[PDB]
Amino acid sequence: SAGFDRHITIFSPEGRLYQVEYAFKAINQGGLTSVAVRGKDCAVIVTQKKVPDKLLDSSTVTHLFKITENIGCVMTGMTADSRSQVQRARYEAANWKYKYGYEIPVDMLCKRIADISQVYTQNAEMRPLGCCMILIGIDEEQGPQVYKCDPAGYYCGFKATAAGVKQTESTSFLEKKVKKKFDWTFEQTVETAITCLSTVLSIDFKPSEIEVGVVTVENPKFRILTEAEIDAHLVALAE
Amino acid sequence: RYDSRTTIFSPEGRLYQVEYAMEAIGHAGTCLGILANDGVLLAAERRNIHKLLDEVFFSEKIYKLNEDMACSVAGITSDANVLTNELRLIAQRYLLQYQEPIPCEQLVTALCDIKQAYTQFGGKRPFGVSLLYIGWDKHYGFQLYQSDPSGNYGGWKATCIGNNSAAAVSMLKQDYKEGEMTLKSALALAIKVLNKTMDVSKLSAEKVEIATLTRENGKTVIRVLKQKEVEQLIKKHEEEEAKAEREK
Amino acid sequence: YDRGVNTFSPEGRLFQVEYAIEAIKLGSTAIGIQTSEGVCLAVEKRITSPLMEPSSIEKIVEIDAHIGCAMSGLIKDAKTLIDKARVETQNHWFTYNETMTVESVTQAVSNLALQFGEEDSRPFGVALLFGGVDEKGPQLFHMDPSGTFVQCDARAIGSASEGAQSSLQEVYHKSMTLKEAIKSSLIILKQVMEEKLNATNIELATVQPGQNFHMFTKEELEEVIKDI
Amino acid sequence: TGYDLSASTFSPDGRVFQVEYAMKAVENSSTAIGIRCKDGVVFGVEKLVLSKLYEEGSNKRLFNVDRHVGMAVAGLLADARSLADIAREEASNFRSNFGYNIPLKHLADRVAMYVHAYTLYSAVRPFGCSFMLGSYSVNDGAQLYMIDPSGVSYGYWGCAIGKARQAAKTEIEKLQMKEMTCRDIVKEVAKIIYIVHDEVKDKAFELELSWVGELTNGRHEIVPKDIREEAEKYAKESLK
Amino acid sequence: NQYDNDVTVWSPQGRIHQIEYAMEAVKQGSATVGLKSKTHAVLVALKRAQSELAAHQKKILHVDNHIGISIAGLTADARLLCNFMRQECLDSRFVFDRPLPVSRLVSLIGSKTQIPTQRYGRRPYGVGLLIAGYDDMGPHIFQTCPSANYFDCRAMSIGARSQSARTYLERHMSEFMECNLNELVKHGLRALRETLPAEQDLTTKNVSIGIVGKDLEFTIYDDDDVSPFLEGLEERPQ
Amino acid sequence: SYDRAITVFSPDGHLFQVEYAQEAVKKGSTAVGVRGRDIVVLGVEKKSVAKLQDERTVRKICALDDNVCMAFAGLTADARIVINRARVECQSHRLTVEDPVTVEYITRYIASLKQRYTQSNGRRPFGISALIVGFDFDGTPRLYQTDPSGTYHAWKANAIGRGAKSVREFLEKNYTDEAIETDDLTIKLVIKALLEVVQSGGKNIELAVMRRDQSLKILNPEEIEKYVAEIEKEKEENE
Amino acid sequence: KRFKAGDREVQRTMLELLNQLDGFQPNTQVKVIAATNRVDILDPALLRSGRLDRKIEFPMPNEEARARIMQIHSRKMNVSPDVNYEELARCTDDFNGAQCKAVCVEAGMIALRRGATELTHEDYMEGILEVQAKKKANLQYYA
Amino acid sequence: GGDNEVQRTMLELINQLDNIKVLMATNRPDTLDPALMRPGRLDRKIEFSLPDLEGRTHIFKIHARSMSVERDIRFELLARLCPNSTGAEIRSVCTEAGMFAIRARRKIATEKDFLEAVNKVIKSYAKFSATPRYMTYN
Amino acid sequence: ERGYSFSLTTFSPSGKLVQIEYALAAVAGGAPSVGIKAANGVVLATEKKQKSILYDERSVHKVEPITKHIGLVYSGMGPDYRVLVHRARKLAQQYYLVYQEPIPTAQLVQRVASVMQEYTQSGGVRPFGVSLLICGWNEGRPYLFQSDPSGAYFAWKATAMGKNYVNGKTFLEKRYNEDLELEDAIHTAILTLKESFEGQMTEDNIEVGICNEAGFRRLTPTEVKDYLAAIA
Amino acid sequence: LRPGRIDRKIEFPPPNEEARLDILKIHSRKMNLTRGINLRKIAELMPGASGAEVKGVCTEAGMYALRERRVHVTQEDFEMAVAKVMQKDSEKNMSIKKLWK
Repeated sequence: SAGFDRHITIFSPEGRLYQVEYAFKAINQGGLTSVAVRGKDCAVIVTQKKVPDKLLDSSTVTHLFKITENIGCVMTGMTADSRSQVQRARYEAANWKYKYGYEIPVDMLCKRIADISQVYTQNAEMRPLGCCMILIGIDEEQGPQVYKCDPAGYYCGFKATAAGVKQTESTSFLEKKVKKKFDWTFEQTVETAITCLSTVLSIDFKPSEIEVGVVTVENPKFRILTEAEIDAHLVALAE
Repeated sequence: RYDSRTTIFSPEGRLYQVEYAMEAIGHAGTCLGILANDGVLLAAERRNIHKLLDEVFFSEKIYKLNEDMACSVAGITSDANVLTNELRLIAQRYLLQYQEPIPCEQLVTALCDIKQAYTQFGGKRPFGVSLLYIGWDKHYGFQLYQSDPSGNYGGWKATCIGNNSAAAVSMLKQDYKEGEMTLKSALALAIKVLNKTMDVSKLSAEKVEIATLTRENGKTVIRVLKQKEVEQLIKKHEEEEAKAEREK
Repeated sequence: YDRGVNTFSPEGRLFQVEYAIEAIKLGSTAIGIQTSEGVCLAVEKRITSPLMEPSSIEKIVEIDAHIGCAMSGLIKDAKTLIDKARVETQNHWFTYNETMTVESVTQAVSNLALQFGEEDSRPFGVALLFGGVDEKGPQLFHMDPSGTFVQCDARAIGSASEGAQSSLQEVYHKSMTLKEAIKSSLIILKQVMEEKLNATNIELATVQPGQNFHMFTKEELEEVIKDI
Repeated sequence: TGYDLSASTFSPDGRVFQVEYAMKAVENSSTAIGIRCKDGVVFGVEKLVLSKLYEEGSNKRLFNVDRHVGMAVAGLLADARSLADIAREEASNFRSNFGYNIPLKHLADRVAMYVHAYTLYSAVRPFGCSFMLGSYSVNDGAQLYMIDPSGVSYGYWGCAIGKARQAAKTEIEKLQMKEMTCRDIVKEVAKIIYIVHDEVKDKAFELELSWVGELTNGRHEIVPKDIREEAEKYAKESLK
Repeated sequence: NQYDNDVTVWSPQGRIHQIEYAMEAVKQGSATVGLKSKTHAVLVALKRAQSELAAHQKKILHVDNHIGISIAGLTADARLLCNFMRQECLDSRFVFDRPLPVSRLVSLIGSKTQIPTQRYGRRPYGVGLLIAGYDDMGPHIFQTCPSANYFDCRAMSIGARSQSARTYLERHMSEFMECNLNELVKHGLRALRETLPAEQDLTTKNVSIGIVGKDLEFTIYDDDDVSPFLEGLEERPQ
Repeated sequence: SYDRAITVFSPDGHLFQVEYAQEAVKKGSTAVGVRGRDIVVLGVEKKSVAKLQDERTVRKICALDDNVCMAFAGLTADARIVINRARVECQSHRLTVEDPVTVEYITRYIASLKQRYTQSNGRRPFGISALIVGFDFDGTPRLYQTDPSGTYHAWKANAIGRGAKSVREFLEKNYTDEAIETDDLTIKLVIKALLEVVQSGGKNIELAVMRRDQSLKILNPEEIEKYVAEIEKEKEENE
Repeated sequence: KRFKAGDREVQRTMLELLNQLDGFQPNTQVKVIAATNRVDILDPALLRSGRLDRKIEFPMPNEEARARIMQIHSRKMNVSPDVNYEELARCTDDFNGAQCKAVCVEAGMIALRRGATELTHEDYMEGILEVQAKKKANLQYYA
Repeated sequence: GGDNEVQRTMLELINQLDNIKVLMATNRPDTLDPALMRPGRLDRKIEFSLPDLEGRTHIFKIHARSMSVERDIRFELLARLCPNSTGAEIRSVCTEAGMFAIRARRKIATEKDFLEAVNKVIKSYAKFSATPRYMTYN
Repeated sequence: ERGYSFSLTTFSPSGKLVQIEYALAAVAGGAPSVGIKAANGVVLATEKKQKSILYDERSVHKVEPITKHIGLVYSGMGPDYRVLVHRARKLAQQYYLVYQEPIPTAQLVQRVASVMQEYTQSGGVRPFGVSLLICGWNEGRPYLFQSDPSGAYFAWKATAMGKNYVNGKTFLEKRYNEDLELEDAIHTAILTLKESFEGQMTEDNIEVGICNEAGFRRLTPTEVKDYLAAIA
Repeated sequence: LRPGRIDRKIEFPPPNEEARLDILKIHSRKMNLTRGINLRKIAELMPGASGAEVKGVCTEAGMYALRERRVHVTQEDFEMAVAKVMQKDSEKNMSIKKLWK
């Protein structure tokens, strides 16, 4: 099923853009997966921090990036294109705020980002960025929202989502969870994300192996919990 | 093979991409212009006559260019749309610049000049749409003009394009009338040829479109006939056909 | 490796300029000899039909009143390069108020020639012989589609370049006079010509320091060939 | 095959083959190492002299990006020089636009974006060199960054680039670069780079070192000759 | 294979085949030997004549009063690079009013020639330049290979059969520093003669020398002008 | 494989795309042009009437300026464009220089216009070779022939189109000074030149004659018929 | 590979060979080796555990390997002391060992043609040019 | 099939190959086995390219040594009219010159016949390169 | 036709632009959406069936407005639909800024199709692989137009693209009468998606937009649930 | 296809109305046709019916009597059999169908 493929602009006889298809299979090349889950009043993202050496500066290995004070994102895909998407999103958010006078809602953010990625899919100039954006942020009158938006340019709202090598397994487990409705408090949301990544990876999750980002309605600010806080959360998960 | 680009010359000197665009008009619709003094007409055909097609334009195949110019279309829909937009724009540019209507030929020359440019510069597919033109001017009066996707044009008294073009032109030549070509006879001939060039018989009024141009008090009224007059025209042709069977 | 002026062969050659050079062999023989007295320039006409005017075939053209020209190869490319030469030498006269050296005109023509793949087309499929007189004395310059310009005491281009050049090395020597150079060039041309030499089969042109006029040979070709 | 010719095409696996080819072109370069000290960063680069006819200190692989930034390229040297040029242009633009020396994190990010930008068009190619950036500031400590040809850039406490990547990583991990002041980590870098580069292959070689930190007062200039001679002498003493 | 048609593509073994092919263009040109002392920088070039009665091609070009080159490669690329050098030197002399140091010129050439080897639309500059110059930091000899990589060469020879010159230069490498004008020029001539085949010998028409010194500008010696350095040359053993 | 590009030289230095452009003229109708002492007559054969189309929009001989006319061959689509460009150019030259264009100058312009189309990729050559003939030279008649490549040549008489070889070969044997001594004889020369038509019908021959400081005069199909009858009567001598 | 045709005789030979490789167990002194220039056409049944196994991989020599190989096959010939085998390796690419010996042979032959005893570097260069049948022509457009 | 029979014959021949000297000639050397073309069986590969002008005159002289030609023939001129021509086509040109000199009853083949022989052996089957498209070279 | 299907600027020997046909096949493999024109107004319906319960069904809307009187629906590449809706809104606003009257449906569909044609005339840009159904209330008569990547805008009275579109058209011409009203147009539109929608019709799975006298508006889930309980 | 090998190149065009009526009469000679079955009308309902399709129409008209256990075929048995044999496959897509005006 190779197809025409070789040029992103060329439709297959069945009508599928094979080159855009391979961007998704390029997403999971990094060997890491990030899980986002939306609580009743907060959104949390947990990613894989696999430092395969003792010489790497662990401070700069982060897959979490702060685009704006109210919206944060996590990266799953090729690192260079993920950083480029971060840089483009920062410029887009700054332009929105400077042009319309208020901070960008998370939905418009990678509505614009997916719009940029979609032009790259049509015009045969830019190779599509092989990485997914998972965005969290407290927007007023709709509470927390989570948006996963792909290289192909499709964005949607997720009560919870995950992208990576273990994407199907994680989304299946969320399918299992969000259905037996319960009080999705902040601790419950963090617990759900931690259980997601642990169950899909079957890893005890030493505190240096993950990076969790939290955005809550009480303090609408993107925060990355330090090692001690995630250790306490992991302990509370244990009992 | 030498049809990869529209700017490639074959070893025999034939622009293969152009001729591919030319022969593709066989898939276009049937539109014909009959011989006529003091008037001239085009007779188009509606392939897509599905009942779920709401009709809003009544001129899907008939376009008016100037106040005294009308053209049909036969080719790709998008190409026909952009070509007729350029047609109207060029006609209005001439009207603005000279304060005089475009004299038929110079408008067709303008389209053919634009069209051939796509057949010379690379990266642009040749316009695969041929279109008749009717009109009146103070120079030669009523004229019928044949556009051709190669940018080649030509004056004509009776011609057709689209499906069954050869049969239509041969039948128009069979009864070809010079001089004695009154508008009623032209309409009768158009219906008579459309009866055969179209595979579906009985020539349903809703599936047949006639547009006529006549000089009335120096106004050049361009007419598209409604369902009632097309119905009475096909009725006239049917009554005439009944008499033709008396030979047996 | 031979489909563009941007590809290098594994042995390092641009296999497009070579093809342009091969187009010179498809032209007509042009012979030029540089002497102290002056510079001669003999060319085969290779007319195809008697109906064409002999003056229409522009094999020997004039860049200026002080240098002549000889062409071999494409007519269109050569005319394009010639219009550069006349305009360039006129511009040099306009700006510096002096006659351009034949070496400088050849440099400008080559500078145009070094643009087939050196912009931001195809190499000009024509070899050019530039004969004229300057401050340093009479000089003959030859250039090729690659733009490599060099001066030659006596050079032959076009068809029969190898044979005419080989037969010219033996006959030519430094202390040569213009009349003897003309006779020798005509002898070589007649030897390497397919058709019998006559007045209408060739044109001759000579450049001298003292007679920078008469950059052609009109009806006195008959006298020179009749004394062969 | 087929998915490999252009850098704008994704393989059926889902990877840019041209990028990986550029990466596996860097392994065909002489080893260059860099270890960040408590108050600075030190680079040790191996310069394999290809002929005795090259003058001493030729086609050097240590570059000065800015007043405080340093460059330790490894790969094909032409792209290395071009990358040094664009990085210096970016540093100059940042200095002229913001009024202060460009932070190492920001400079590395911008140079990574420039490098990553060449792995997206079929009209360009990924750069064939991998280099380490290093600088020290009293307000930012000491930083070291790898920017690989794909465009990724994260910090390394101690890293190596070239043929002997893993071979130098093994000998770097057995050092406590966290504590030892790099007055002697220059010495240790000479030692480590002398372990790599087996003498049987690659023939002769020449070693260049540069440092950033409190010792050089924020700058990156090459280490003085006197310290370099004793560092090389100490490196040669580890033959057994 | 198939990855040797464009510079933009990378070969599986991590090489760029177009430049490796551009490397081969230098060896097509005739051998040119360049060597510098502590006080002079002289390059000697082997000129070739296309025919017996055609003038030998100019091999040593003039860039500035304190920088000069010898070309080994494509003629068009050589002329373009020489024009770029002349423009850059004129701009520097106009704007800084100082003879631009040769190292900066070589770096600018590397930057300019690195552009074709990364963007499609232009072929690599298939010419090798021996850049000889005298700035305030002493004489220099650079070689700019078509791969946009330049080396600071104490002495170097590129071109056709140029290796026999390189092994001679590396053998007399140590004594090149403490050499006067005539001895250094004679060493260069000896190397160039080493490039020559056994039957051919350096005559006044096939050899060109260009020297730039402490109080001497870069001067072209051709025809009769090479003779003052040609006389006194020891005959090749045979 | 050296013939699918215009800027690619064949191993033997051939522009095969340029050569294939000269195939278009060889497929066009035969056009002959001979220059006389005072009447420069040019004629075209193979009218090929479709018996249903008016011939006004078929015209092939067109006057570029008041004192120059040109008949083409090959495909008409490029012929109309070169017609318009030549007309605009001669008017522009009359504007910038008070002296109107000469035949050689307009021929050079047409040749340069064609050459700039044959010089670069992505632009197909004008597939025509036009016979430039006119009396704008102010005393000396001249006739020229352009080529689709871009080469222009001056002939005492020429022949282009389907039948160029036969008409040219027959024209050499009967083009002499005595033939052109009379204007009527000059036009009769065109008459017998085009008499070697594909079918030699004699009614498909259209000849136009322009004289010194006169206007273009397309022969009506009564003077053309009269001249054909006169030529036949002269040809009746063979009996 | 496998495919009543006339190849049903060598097929029995190959199957008998396969039977004997699997008949004898390891730890005995009957170690076998096999060589082939095309394993693409080899039946994989031959390349199965108990049969040959341990496919040794023979690559085209790299630059240093090419220089070394060209050095070995010139020890019996009076090569000049000043021959840059490394430069020879740089100028010899995509060359197998057989060609890396043929270059030395052709260099010696060309030296004999020139009527010289010791082989200069230029002789080796002409051998490189002649081992691939290329002829070196001094093109005029380089200079 | 029987293809492997000649295949095994070739393999046995290679085995025999690798005082005996072996000669092989082919007009399509790209169809040969790379093992057979390696320089252990064929240590030398001589390329018979199209002769140059000087060699073309030599071939003309060899093939015209027995012909009844007039002693003024410009064989050097005839060589330039046969560009990219093999040594066999020159023999055909020499034969066809005498053919033309036999068609009209002349016992001496003059130079005019040789040009006519060239126009029909070489030019008539080299390419098209016809006059209407050859007015671009001059 | 076999090797010329790649380029969109190269005619096949039969003169078939195969790339446009492939884009249309991509259109035919999208989510089924139906619009029918009633004597009272125009109703458009589509199925926004997410791959999991994990999705926020109210996040992205398929039935979307351009102006106060025009709505859109699509069956195909959603990312391509977003740029299309953006350009359609820009074109409508540009017409409103110049003529000061709201865009008529015919003109808006003509310029949207012209935008579609812009991407099918040169190499390197892909045709908009979505087909758009457009409503309108203007000059007292409802409109329903379909625009395809080929740029050919039709005047559909009632149609349905996407998966099982042939069966959707088969359902029509059976229960579609010209003299219907809007209230039963909703029921017909919901019925049409019922023959293709694989699953229960839950209020966040079928999105309907009525384009009535007051203007086009996307139905809130409560009204959709009311109609869906009425039909079921 | 050159003459001397193929002198006559005889074309077999689809039968006309007066020919299709003939095909309907030779393939229904053994069929027990009723009274009032106008074979010309059925032929008029088959524009361009190949010629084997006429035999297929006759066979299917007989089949429509086989499933009813009869021996006679009525006019409706033929008219409902013409639509079966003479079935057509439409484009089934207006988007493709309106590619050409």
